[PDB]
Amino acid sequence: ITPGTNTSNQVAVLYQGVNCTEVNVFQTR
Amino acid sequence: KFNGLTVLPPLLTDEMIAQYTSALLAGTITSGWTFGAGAA
Ligand SMILES: *[C@@H]1O[C@H](CO)[C@@H](O)[C@H](O)[C@H]1NC(C)=O
Ligand SMILES: *[C@@H]1O[C@H](CO)[C@@H](O)[C@H](O)[C@H]1NC(C)=O
Repeated sequence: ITPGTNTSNQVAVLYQGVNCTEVNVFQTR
Repeated sequence: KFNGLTVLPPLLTDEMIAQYTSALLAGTITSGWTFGAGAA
């Protein structure tokens, strides 16, 4: 998932609390 | 789980929902109908 143009690029990878170790970086609920 | 099914979280957590029902209660108990129509 991504945000817009001035709000430039920066993406979410949509896990059910499963870790970011599969992929600044911020683990999220 | 192998099947591509997912369950996304709600935007407001149960903690945030309980803070809204708390604000609705505290407005109702201290200020009557007034907080529905203006300042409390
Ligand atoms: C950036 O923000 C301005 C605000 O006026 C908007 O017009 C514009 O469409 C936005 N995006 C880009 C690519 O400039
Ligand atoms: C995965 O994330 C949880 C918190 O969401 C953490 O307790 C756990 O140690 C992490 N495991 C690994 C292998 O990164």
